[PDB]
Amino acid sequence: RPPEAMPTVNATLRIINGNIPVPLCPISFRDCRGTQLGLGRHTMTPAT
Amino acid sequence: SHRVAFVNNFHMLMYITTYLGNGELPEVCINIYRDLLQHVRALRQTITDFTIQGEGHNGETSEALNNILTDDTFIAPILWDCDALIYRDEAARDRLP
Amino acid sequence: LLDVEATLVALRQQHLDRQCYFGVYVAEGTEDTLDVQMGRFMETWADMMPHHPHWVNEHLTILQFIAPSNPRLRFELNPAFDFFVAPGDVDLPGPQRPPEAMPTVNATLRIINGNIPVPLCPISFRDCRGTQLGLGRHTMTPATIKAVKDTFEDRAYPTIFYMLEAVIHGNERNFCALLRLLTQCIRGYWEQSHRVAFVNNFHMLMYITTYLGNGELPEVCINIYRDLLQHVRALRQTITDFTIQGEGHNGETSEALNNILTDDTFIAPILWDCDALIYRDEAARDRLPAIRVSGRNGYQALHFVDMAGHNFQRRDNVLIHGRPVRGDTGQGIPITPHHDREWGILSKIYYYIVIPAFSRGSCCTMGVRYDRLYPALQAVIVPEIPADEEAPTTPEDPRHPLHAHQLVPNSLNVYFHNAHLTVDGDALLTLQELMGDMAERTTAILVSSAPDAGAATATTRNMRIYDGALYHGLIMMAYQAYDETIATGTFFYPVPVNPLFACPEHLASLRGMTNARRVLAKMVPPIPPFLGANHHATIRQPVAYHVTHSKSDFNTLTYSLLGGYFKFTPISLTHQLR
Amino acid sequence: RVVFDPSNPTTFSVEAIAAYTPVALIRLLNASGPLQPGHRVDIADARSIYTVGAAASAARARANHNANTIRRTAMFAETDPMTWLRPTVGLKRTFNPRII
Amino acid sequence: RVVFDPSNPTTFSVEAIAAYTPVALIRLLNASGPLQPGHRVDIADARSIYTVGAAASAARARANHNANTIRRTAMFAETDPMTWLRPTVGLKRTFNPRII
Repeated sequence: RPPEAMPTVNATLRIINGNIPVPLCPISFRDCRGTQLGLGRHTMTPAT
Repeated sequence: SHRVAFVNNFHMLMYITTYLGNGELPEVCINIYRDLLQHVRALRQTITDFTIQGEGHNGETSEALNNILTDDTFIAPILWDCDALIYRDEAARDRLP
Repeated sequence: LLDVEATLVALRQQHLDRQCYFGVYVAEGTEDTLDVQMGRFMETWADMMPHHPHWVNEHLTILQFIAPSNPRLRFELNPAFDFFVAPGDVDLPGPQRPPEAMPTVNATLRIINGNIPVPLCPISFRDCRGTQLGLGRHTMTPATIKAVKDTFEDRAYPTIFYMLEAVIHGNERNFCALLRLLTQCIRGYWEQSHRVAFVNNFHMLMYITTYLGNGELPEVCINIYRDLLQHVRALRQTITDFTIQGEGHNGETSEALNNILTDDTFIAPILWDCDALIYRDEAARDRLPAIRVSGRNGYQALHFVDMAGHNFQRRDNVLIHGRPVRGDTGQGIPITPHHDREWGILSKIYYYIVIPAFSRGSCCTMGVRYDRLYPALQAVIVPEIPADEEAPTTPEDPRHPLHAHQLVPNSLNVYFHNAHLTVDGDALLTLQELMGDMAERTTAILVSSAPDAGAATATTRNMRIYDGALYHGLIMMAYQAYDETIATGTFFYPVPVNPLFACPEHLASLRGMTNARRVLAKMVPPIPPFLGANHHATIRQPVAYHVTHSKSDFNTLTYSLLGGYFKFTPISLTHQLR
Repeated sequence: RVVFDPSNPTTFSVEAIAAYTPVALIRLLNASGPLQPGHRVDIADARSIYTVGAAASAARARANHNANTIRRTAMFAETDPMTWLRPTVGLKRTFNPRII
Repeated sequence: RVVFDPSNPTTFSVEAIAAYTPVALIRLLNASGPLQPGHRVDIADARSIYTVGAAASAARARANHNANTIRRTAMFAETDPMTWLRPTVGLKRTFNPRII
């Protein structure tokens, strides 16, 4: 049961990259940065 | 139903391609598992490729500072064994655990 | 191109800080390979390494290698030599304890066109060379690819085959006294999971096609073997065009000078027999040759040792071979290699081209502990079959070799149970004819000879070329490190000798894989210097970078490792530039 | 039967019933007592004894299936106290136990 | 049984016994000798007994099969002083010569 403490601003380190809110790092850029990775890499064949 | 088994777990996914792989399971069914562990191992392989080798500091090495997944001070949302908690105490000694 | 006096003697004037004394210092071995791998190269290589790792960084690009801050940019001056800082006032390997002095720069000649570090002949050029070299040459179907690469990257390959090729050891006397069970297990791993068997020794792969491609297989499981053979032969044919005929000089004709895969003076990594030995002995008659068979200068060898001659734990300089198939057998032949040159030139094209493509680095050699391998071989439980009644084929038959009642733990008949194969009486009791050819001890060897006639001046032979190997051991597949019905490191043990097979994930089978060293095995390639070193050798980690990160389309890496196996030595230009 | 007996079963009477039989017997009766005779030991007591009791009642229900099968052996390394001179390989259990 | 002793098998006590017989008895016995009786002599010398006598331990349960098959011929040419006027060709072992 949270006490009746007055409001206050706090801060916490966004530990990883993906914590940046998406209206600052857009899905269309996320998936292109992902696609740059899987270049000549392994991918599951649709049968699987 | 052409529908594979033991996909909602990793231990269940792990306990098959080693032991149930000697030819007991149907090829076109077991090769799915044979592919998925390959996929998780190839997802681990790319972590090494996007980091520099040998720059560890204070317990946590290079690969323990780049990708939050590989680093041992992180935890999985399921705890079957107790080895992950032991491994977050072998390290994390100097991170006030 | 050998004019190096301006960089050798003018170099004992500048200053030299310290690096590791591992990848630049060489030693010798006298004991068996067991402890010198489990106890040596663990505690000293966790004291010599933890200060200033060196020479392994290859992630670099031609933009960062050339900036003024590169620690290596000072020691790279002539593309025909490998400059580095090493322990000085040493001219031989010596003991397993490095001496004390100020460092000193010894030299050595970069041999193959590939040893050029990665951010100078980038992988793009290195695998674009293939499409000019192999333009329309022998490509194989993709289904064989899907099969073989599966077999290689399999996390489930049974150890029955592992023990199988450590109990044949190449000689043909037993090779043909077991064939029923052998085709039966090849069918058992093919017709069950659609993956071929015995792909870990081109010895076996050249053995098989000539005695299983004529009826005792299916038409496809042997055609895959034929693919893997004829592609090797096509790569052997690819260099016939990259040579000029008419410069036979000093025993070695032009066919030997072009590629290192032809060079008889540098020995294959896994040879059981004495082929390239004698092919090389009439060579090197001006190339300062010397050998090291388990710490000893000379070597002895017998013709066939028996079971009553057990003595697995010998120490002397013996190098066993199977049997001379015919002729005389008593005090007659000191030594004869089996066949003509088509063996020692060809048995390593597979090793150095084909396996590195399918492996991509998913392989690691493993010396074999035999004092529990033949002990746990001669106790097969096979059902006697009634003189009148026929033999069974099903595992439900209470008198089939596989029935679920006759199961006695700690037996060889159970390896098939953990394998899901079929066996009978005519297949498993034909095993104990091995009392005529038995491999006692896996060993270690050091061989050296000067360069060929192309790099022979008064100041280059003092930069000799060392080569270490492991006789009568095994090159191994992907490891599990997650099995329990069988142990971790109780039968083999990793002795990483080639940078194609220096996996750290496979190093986890030695007793004592401490995590404080498991961090360094992930970066620095585990290589005992008495069996090979980084700069002083022919195959390198800057070359091994072309097999790991090259991300080829799986049909170009093979041909890419071919033109990258040509020499850059003043004579070696005389043909390649035409 | 034993619904009006406080903590008396306690894996001292449940073992008698078979495996096939008590599955029809638990769903036979309907009510607890009006004087809460089968309540003053909590349901986490009655069920705590009933689970192991049914485990036993099915444990001696398989006390006869032994001489029609083959025994359980060692499926792990579980190193032999006589490991020397002989490497001990575990047996994978996937076969058909039916011996005739 | 015979474990508390200095090299009693001695590549001798095994050709009397059938091949299948002893290998079951390993997981029967539990502990070794208390005085290290057969272990002061090299563990290697002890290992130099069973693996060199087992090819004769199996040779008798294979010497009962001897009268219900066909003896092999060599797998190579194996030049003979009488081979003239008939050329030698070798036989890869495939057949099922147990007499049925």
